[PDB]
Amino acid sequence: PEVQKPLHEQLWYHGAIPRAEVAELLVHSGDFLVRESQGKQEYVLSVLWDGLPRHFIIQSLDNLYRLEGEGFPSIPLLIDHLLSTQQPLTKKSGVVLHRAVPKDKWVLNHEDLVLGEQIGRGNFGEVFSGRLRADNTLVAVKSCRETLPPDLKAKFLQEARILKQYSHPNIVRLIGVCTQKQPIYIVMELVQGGDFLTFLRTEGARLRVKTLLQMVGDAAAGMEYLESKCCIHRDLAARNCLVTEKNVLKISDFGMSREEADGVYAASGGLRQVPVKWTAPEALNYGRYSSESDVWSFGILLWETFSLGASPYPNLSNQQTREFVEKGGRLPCPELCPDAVFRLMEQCWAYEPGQRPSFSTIYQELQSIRKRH
Repeated sequence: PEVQKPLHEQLWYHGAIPRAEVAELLVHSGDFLVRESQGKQEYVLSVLWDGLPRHFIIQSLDNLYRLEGEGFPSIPLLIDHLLSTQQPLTKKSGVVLHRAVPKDKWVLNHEDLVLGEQIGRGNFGEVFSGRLRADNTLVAVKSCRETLPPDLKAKFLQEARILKQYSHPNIVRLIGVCTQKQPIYIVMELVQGGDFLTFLRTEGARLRVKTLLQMVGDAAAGMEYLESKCCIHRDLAARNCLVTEKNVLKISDFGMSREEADGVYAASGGLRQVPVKWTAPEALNYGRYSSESDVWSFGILLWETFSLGASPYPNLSNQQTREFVEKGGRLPCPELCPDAVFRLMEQCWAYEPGQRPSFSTIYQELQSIRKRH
Protein backbone atom coordinates (compact mmCIF):
# COMPACT_ATOMS: atom_id res chain seq x y z
CA PRO A 1 0.00 0.00 0.00
CA GLU A 2 0.95 3.53 -0.98
CA VAL A 3 1.17 5.31 2.46
CA GLN A 4 3.75 2.78 3.73
CA LYS A 5 6.08 3.45 0.78
CA PRO A 6 9.08 5.65 1.47
CA LEU A 7 8.76 9.30 0.53
CA HIS A 8 11.15 8.83 -2.43
CA GLU A 9 8.73 6.38 -4.08
CA GLN A 10 5.62 8.59 -3.59
CA LEU A 11 3.94 9.80 -6.79
CA TRP A 12 3.52 13.28 -5.29
CA TYR A 13 7.18 13.63 -4.19
CA HIS A 14 9.03 15.80 -6.74
CA GLY A 15 12.43 16.12 -5.05
CA ALA A 16 14.73 18.79 -6.50
CA ILE A 17 12.31 20.39 -8.90
CA PRO A 18 12.78 24.15 -9.17
CA ARG A 19 10.10 26.68 -8.02
CA ALA A 20 9.21 27.63 -11.62
CA GLU A 21 8.28 24.01 -12.35
CA VAL A 22 6.30 23.83 -9.12
CA ALA A 23 4.24 26.83 -10.29
CA GLU A 24 3.62 25.02 -13.62
CA LEU A 25 2.31 21.88 -11.87
CA LEU A 26 0.04 23.47 -9.26
CA VAL A 27 -3.05 24.40 -11.28
CA HIS A 28 -6.11 24.32 -9.00
CA SER A 29 -6.67 25.56 -5.46
CA GLY A 30 -5.49 22.81 -3.07
CA ASP A 31 -3.13 21.17 -5.59
CA PHE A 32 0.03 20.13 -3.78
CA LEU A 33 3.31 18.34 -3.91
CA VAL A 34 6.19 17.63 -1.55
CA ARG A 35 9.77 18.42 -2.50
CA GLU A 36 13.21 18.99 -1.01
CA SER A 37 14.46 22.54 -0.49
CA GLN A 38 17.97 22.40 -1.98
CA GLY A 39 18.95 25.54 -0.12
CA LYS A 40 17.31 25.03 3.26
CA GLN A 41 17.91 21.20 3.36
CA GLU A 42 14.31 20.62 4.61
CA TYR A 43 11.22 19.02 3.05
CA VAL A 44 8.62 21.42 1.77
CA LEU A 45 4.92 21.09 1.10
CA SER A 46 3.95 23.35 -1.78
CA VAL A 47 0.24 24.10 -2.24
CA LEU A 48 -1.76 26.36 -4.57
CA TRP A 49 -3.89 28.79 -2.55
CA ASP A 50 -5.48 32.07 -3.73
CA GLY A 51 -3.80 31.58 -7.12
CA LEU A 52 -0.14 31.27 -5.98
CA PRO A 53 2.07 28.48 -4.66
CA ARG A 54 2.52 28.56 -0.88
CA HIS A 55 5.53 26.80 0.60
CA PHE A 56 5.41 25.14 4.03
CA ILE A 57 8.51 23.73 5.72
CA ILE A 58 7.77 20.28 7.11
CA GLN A 59 9.20 20.26 10.68
CA SER A 60 10.86 17.19 12.21
CA LEU A 61 11.51 16.29 15.83
CA ASP A 62 12.01 12.91 17.54
CA ASN A 63 11.69 11.39 14.00
CA LEU A 64 8.14 12.79 13.75
CA TYR A 65 7.03 15.11 10.93
CA ARG A 66 4.62 17.91 11.61
CA LEU A 67 3.51 21.39 10.74
CA GLU A 68 1.68 23.11 13.66
CA GLY A 69 -0.35 20.12 14.79
CA GLU A 70 0.04 16.35 15.20
CA GLY A 71 3.24 14.58 14.24
CA PHE A 72 3.70 11.40 12.22
CA PRO A 73 6.63 8.99 11.75
CA SER A 74 6.56 9.64 7.97
CA ILE A 75 5.69 12.46 5.59
CA PRO A 76 3.20 10.20 3.73
CA LEU A 77 1.36 9.65 7.02
CA LEU A 78 1.34 13.44 7.62
CA ILE A 79 0.02 14.03 4.09
CA ASP A 80 -2.67 11.41 4.52
CA HIS A 81 -3.72 13.10 7.84
CA LEU A 82 -3.97 16.55 6.26
CA LEU A 83 -5.83 15.33 3.22
CA SER A 84 -8.27 13.07 5.08
CA THR A 85 -9.11 15.54 7.88
CA GLN A 86 -9.04 18.66 5.69
CA GLN A 87 -7.29 20.46 8.54
CA PRO A 88 -5.65 23.73 7.58
CA LEU A 89 -1.88 23.49 7.34
CA THR A 90 -1.70 26.36 9.79
CA LYS A 91 -4.49 28.21 11.60
CA LYS A 92 -3.06 31.49 10.31
CA SER A 93 -2.94 30.49 6.61
CA GLY A 94 -6.14 28.46 6.28
CA VAL A 95 -4.54 26.44 3.49
CA VAL A 96 -6.18 23.02 2.91
CA LEU A 97 -4.93 20.16 0.70
CA HIS A 98 -7.15 18.86 -2.07
CA ARG A 99 -5.23 16.97 -4.78
CA ALA A 100 -1.76 15.31 -4.87
CA VAL A 101 -0.04 16.25 -8.14
CA PRO A 102 1.91 13.27 -9.47
CA LYS A 103 5.21 13.09 -11.32
CA ASP A 104 4.84 12.58 -15.07
CA LYS A 105 6.22 9.57 -16.95
CA TRP A 106 9.45 11.38 -17.83
CA VAL A 107 10.92 11.55 -14.33
CA LEU A 108 13.93 9.24 -13.96
CA ASN A 109 15.71 8.26 -10.76
CA HIS A 110 19.46 9.04 -10.57
CA GLU A 111 19.93 5.37 -9.66
CA ASP A 112 18.66 4.46 -13.19
CA LEU A 113 21.63 6.25 -14.86
CA VAL A 114 25.45 5.98 -14.94
CA LEU A 115 27.36 8.98 -16.28
CA GLY A 116 30.21 8.46 -18.69
CA GLU A 117 32.73 10.84 -20.23
CA GLN A 118 32.10 14.45 -21.21
CA ILE A 119 31.13 14.77 -24.93
CA GLY A 120 30.34 18.48 -25.13
CA ARG A 121 29.90 21.82 -23.36
CA GLY A 122 26.72 23.77 -23.67
CA ASN A 123 25.53 27.05 -22.32
CA PHE A 124 24.34 25.42 -19.07
CA GLY A 125 27.42 23.22 -18.63
CA GLU A 126 28.84 19.91 -19.61
CA VAL A 127 27.07 17.23 -21.65
CA PHE A 128 28.05 13.63 -20.88
CA SER A 129 27.56 10.24 -22.51
CA GLY A 130 25.92 7.76 -20.21
CA ARG A 131 23.94 4.58 -20.00
CA LEU A 132 20.63 3.41 -18.56
CA ARG A 133 21.45 0.61 -16.13
CA ALA A 134 18.26 -1.41 -16.77
CA ASP A 135 19.09 -2.15 -20.42
CA ASN A 136 22.36 -0.50 -21.49
CA THR A 137 20.59 2.11 -23.58
CA LEU A 138 23.31 4.71 -24.36
CA VAL A 139 22.28 8.28 -23.56
CA ALA A 140 23.40 11.93 -23.65
CA VAL A 141 23.12 13.77 -20.32
CA LYS A 142 22.74 17.56 -20.14
CA SER A 143 23.89 19.19 -16.84
CA CYS A 144 23.52 22.64 -15.26
CA ARG A 145 26.26 24.50 -13.39
CA GLU A 146 25.17 25.65 -9.92
CA THR A 147 27.00 29.02 -10.26
CA LEU A 148 24.87 30.20 -13.18
CA PRO A 149 22.53 33.11 -12.38
CA PRO A 150 19.14 32.02 -10.89
CA ASP A 151 17.17 33.49 -13.80
CA LEU A 152 19.14 31.36 -16.29
CA LYS A 153 19.04 28.21 -14.13
CA ALA A 154 15.25 28.65 -14.12
CA LYS A 155 15.34 28.05 -17.93
CA PHE A 156 17.30 24.77 -17.75
CA LEU A 157 14.29 22.43 -17.89
CA GLN A 158 12.93 24.19 -21.06
CA GLU A 159 14.60 21.62 -23.38
CA ALA A 160 12.75 18.83 -21.55
CA ARG A 161 9.45 20.76 -21.42
CA ILE A 162 9.61 21.16 -25.22
CA LEU A 163 10.96 17.68 -26.25
CA LYS A 164 8.45 15.77 -24.06
CA GLN A 165 5.87 16.73 -26.69
CA TYR A 166 7.70 15.59 -29.78
CA SER A 167 8.42 12.52 -31.83
CA HIS A 168 10.11 12.83 -35.24
CA PRO A 169 13.01 10.95 -36.91
CA ASN A 170 15.01 14.21 -37.33
CA ILE A 171 14.57 15.63 -33.81
CA VAL A 172 16.58 14.37 -30.83
CA ARG A 173 14.45 12.16 -28.52
CA LEU A 174 14.01 12.92 -24.80
CA ILE A 175 14.47 9.89 -22.57
CA GLY A 176 13.89 11.39 -19.14
CA VAL A 177 14.48 14.07 -16.60
CA CYS A 178 16.46 13.44 -13.37
CA THR A 179 14.84 15.96 -11.04
CA GLN A 180 14.43 13.83 -7.86
CA LYS A 181 17.82 14.90 -6.51
CA GLN A 182 20.53 17.35 -7.35
CA PRO A 183 22.34 17.57 -9.64
CA ILE A 184 19.44 17.78 -12.09
CA TYR A 185 19.95 16.19 -15.51
CA ILE A 186 18.13 16.03 -18.84
CA VAL A 187 18.59 12.62 -20.45
CA MET A 188 18.36 12.21 -24.24
CA GLU A 189 19.13 9.66 -26.94
CA LEU A 190 22.81 9.47 -27.80
CA VAL A 191 23.38 10.30 -31.46
CA GLN A 192 26.63 8.53 -32.03
CA GLY A 193 28.18 10.41 -34.96
CA GLY A 194 28.41 13.70 -33.13
CA ASP A 195 27.83 17.23 -34.36
CA PHE A 196 27.25 17.98 -38.02
CA LEU A 197 29.81 20.80 -38.24
CA THR A 198 32.62 18.47 -37.13
CA PHE A 199 31.24 15.80 -39.48
CA LEU A 200 31.35 18.20 -42.47
CA ARG A 201 34.89 19.29 -41.68
CA THR A 202 36.18 15.79 -40.99
CA GLU A 203 34.50 13.86 -43.83
CA GLY A 204 34.78 16.82 -46.17
CA ALA A 205 35.76 15.71 -49.66
CA ARG A 206 34.38 12.22 -49.05
CA LEU A 207 30.79 13.58 -49.05
CA ARG A 208 28.77 13.42 -52.25
CA VAL A 209 26.47 16.34 -53.10
CA LYS A 210 23.51 13.87 -52.98
CA THR A 211 24.47 13.01 -49.37
CA LEU A 212 24.74 16.67 -48.38
CA LEU A 213 21.25 17.27 -49.84
CA GLN A 214 19.80 14.27 -47.96
CA MET A 215 21.25 15.60 -44.68
CA VAL A 216 19.95 19.15 -45.07
CA GLY A 217 16.68 17.59 -46.25
CA ASP A 218 16.58 15.80 -42.85
CA ALA A 219 17.07 19.22 -41.16
CA ALA A 220 14.31 20.71 -43.27
CA ALA A 221 11.92 17.84 -42.34
CA GLY A 222 12.78 18.41 -38.63
CA MET A 223 12.09 22.16 -38.97
CA GLU A 224 8.81 21.60 -40.82
CA TYR A 225 7.72 19.32 -37.95
CA LEU A 226 8.74 21.93 -35.28
CA GLU A 227 6.80 24.68 -37.13
CA SER A 228 3.76 22.37 -37.15
CA LYS A 229 4.05 22.18 -33.35
CA CYS A 230 4.41 26.01 -33.01
CA CYS A 231 8.02 25.63 -31.95
CA ILE A 232 10.56 28.33 -32.76
CA HIS A 233 14.04 26.87 -32.29
CA ARG A 234 16.21 30.02 -32.31
CA ASP A 235 19.59 28.21 -32.25
CA LEU A 236 19.69 26.33 -35.56
CA ALA A 237 23.32 25.90 -36.75
CA ALA A 238 25.38 22.91 -38.00
CA ARG A 239 27.12 22.51 -34.64
CA ASN A 240 23.67 22.02 -32.99
CA CYS A 241 22.69 19.19 -35.36
CA LEU A 242 23.86 15.62 -34.73
CA VAL A 243 24.62 12.76 -37.10
CA THR A 244 23.59 9.12 -36.56
CA GLU A 245 25.69 6.08 -37.48
CA LYS A 246 23.72 5.97 -40.74
CA ASN A 247 24.24 9.71 -41.57
CA VAL A 248 20.73 10.78 -40.58
CA LEU A 249 20.73 14.33 -39.22
CA LYS A 250 18.85 15.22 -35.99
CA ILE A 251 18.25 18.72 -34.62
CA SER A 252 19.46 19.19 -31.05
CA ASP A 253 20.08 21.99 -28.50
CA PHE A 254 16.49 23.10 -27.79
CA GLY A 255 17.55 25.27 -24.79
CA MET A 256 16.54 28.52 -26.56
CA SER A 257 13.42 27.05 -28.19
CA ARG A 258 10.00 28.58 -27.45
CA GLU A 259 6.45 27.43 -28.24
CA GLU A 260 4.11 30.19 -29.46
CA ALA A 261 0.59 29.47 -30.74
CA ASP A 262 0.48 32.77 -32.66
CA GLY A 263 3.88 32.23 -34.27
CA VAL A 264 5.94 35.05 -32.72
CA TYR A 265 8.27 34.99 -29.71
CA ALA A 266 9.26 38.40 -28.31
CA ALA A 267 12.76 38.06 -26.78
CA SER A 268 13.56 39.40 -23.30
CA GLY A 269 16.43 41.45 -24.71
CA GLY A 270 18.72 39.85 -22.03
CA LEU A 271 20.09 36.80 -23.94
CA ARG A 272 23.91 36.50 -23.71
CA GLN A 273 26.10 34.64 -26.24
CA VAL A 274 23.33 35.16 -28.88
CA PRO A 275 24.37 33.30 -32.12
CA VAL A 276 24.41 36.60 -34.04
CA LYS A 277 25.80 35.22 -37.29
CA TRP A 278 23.02 32.63 -37.47
CA THR A 279 20.23 34.99 -36.44
CA ALA A 280 17.78 36.98 -38.61
CA PRO A 281 18.02 40.73 -38.52
CA GLU A 282 14.49 41.33 -37.09
CA ALA A 283 15.27 38.91 -34.27
CA LEU A 284 18.35 40.84 -33.27
CA ASN A 285 17.01 44.31 -33.97
CA TYR A 286 13.53 43.98 -32.48
CA GLY A 287 13.51 40.64 -30.66
CA ARG A 288 11.06 39.15 -33.18
CA TYR A 289 11.64 35.40 -33.37
CA SER A 290 9.42 33.23 -35.56
CA SER A 291 9.67 30.25 -37.92
CA GLU A 292 10.69 32.95 -40.43
CA SER A 293 13.81 33.79 -38.38
CA ASP A 294 14.54 30.03 -38.16
CA VAL A 295 14.38 30.04 -42.02
CA TRP A 296 17.20 32.65 -42.02
CA SER A 297 19.19 30.30 -39.74
CA PHE A 298 18.42 27.47 -42.14
CA GLY A 299 19.99 29.48 -45.01
CA ILE A 300 23.15 29.80 -42.89
CA LEU A 301 23.05 26.05 -42.23
CA LEU A 302 22.79 25.43 -45.98
CA TRP A 303 25.88 27.63 -46.42
CA GLU A 304 27.73 25.69 -43.73
CA THR A 305 26.83 22.42 -45.47
CA PHE A 306 27.89 23.32 -49.01
CA SER A 307 31.10 25.03 -47.82
CA LEU A 308 31.90 21.79 -45.92
CA GLY A 309 31.95 23.66 -42.62
CA ALA A 310 33.41 27.08 -43.36
CA SER A 311 32.91 29.71 -40.68
CA PRO A 312 30.48 32.44 -41.75
CA TYR A 313 31.54 36.11 -42.06
CA PRO A 314 35.01 35.11 -40.79
CA ASN A 315 36.48 38.63 -41.20
CA LEU A 316 33.67 40.33 -39.22
CA SER A 317 32.82 40.72 -35.57
CA ASN A 318 29.18 40.11 -34.52
CA GLN A 319 28.45 43.84 -34.55
CA GLN A 320 30.09 44.20 -37.96
CA THR A 321 28.02 41.27 -39.30
CA ARG A 322 24.81 43.04 -38.21
CA GLU A 323 25.95 46.25 -39.95
CA PHE A 324 27.00 44.26 -43.06
CA VAL A 325 23.62 42.56 -43.32
CA GLU A 326 21.72 45.88 -42.92
CA LYS A 327 23.71 47.15 -45.97
CA GLY A 328 22.57 44.15 -48.05
CA GLY A 329 25.65 42.02 -47.33
CA ARG A 330 25.20 38.26 -47.53
CA LEU A 331 27.37 35.18 -47.57
CA PRO A 332 28.95 34.22 -50.93
CA CYS A 333 28.10 31.11 -52.96
CA PRO A 334 30.36 28.13 -52.02
CA GLU A 335 32.15 26.41 -54.94
CA LEU A 336 30.36 23.09 -54.33
CA CYS A 337 26.92 24.60 -53.92
CA PRO A 338 24.52 23.86 -56.80
CA ASP A 339 23.02 27.02 -58.35
CA ALA A 340 19.52 25.96 -57.26
CA VAL A 341 20.60 25.49 -53.71
CA PHE A 342 22.20 28.96 -53.62
CA ARG A 343 19.01 30.50 -55.07
CA LEU A 344 17.10 28.87 -52.18
CA MET A 345 19.72 30.06 -49.62
CA GLU A 346 19.31 33.62 -50.95
CA GLN A 347 15.55 33.44 -50.51
CA CYS A 348 16.10 32.20 -46.86
CA TRP A 349 17.99 35.46 -46.30
CA ALA A 350 15.46 37.89 -47.69
CA TYR A 351 15.55 40.92 -45.36
CA GLU A 352 11.78 40.86 -44.95
CA PRO A 353 10.68 37.73 -43.12
CA GLY A 354 7.48 37.50 -45.22
CA GLN A 355 9.59 37.03 -48.37
CA ARG A 356 11.37 33.92 -47.04
CA PRO A 357 10.27 30.46 -48.13
CA SER A 358 8.43 28.06 -45.84
CA PHE A 359 10.09 24.93 -44.44
CA SER A 360 7.73 22.84 -46.57
CA THR A 361 8.96 24.71 -49.66
CA ILE A 362 12.58 24.30 -48.56
CA TYR A 363 12.12 20.56 -48.00
CA GLN A 364 10.40 20.04 -51.37
CA GLU A 365 12.99 22.11 -53.22
CA LEU A 366 15.98 20.31 -51.65
CA GLN A 367 14.36 16.97 -52.47
CA SER A 368 13.80 17.97 -56.12
CA ILE A 369 17.44 19.12 -56.41
CA ARG A 370 18.70 15.82 -54.84
CA LYS A 371 16.70 13.80 -57.32
CA ARG A 372 18.98 15.27 -60.00
CA HIS A 373 22.08 14.06 -58.08
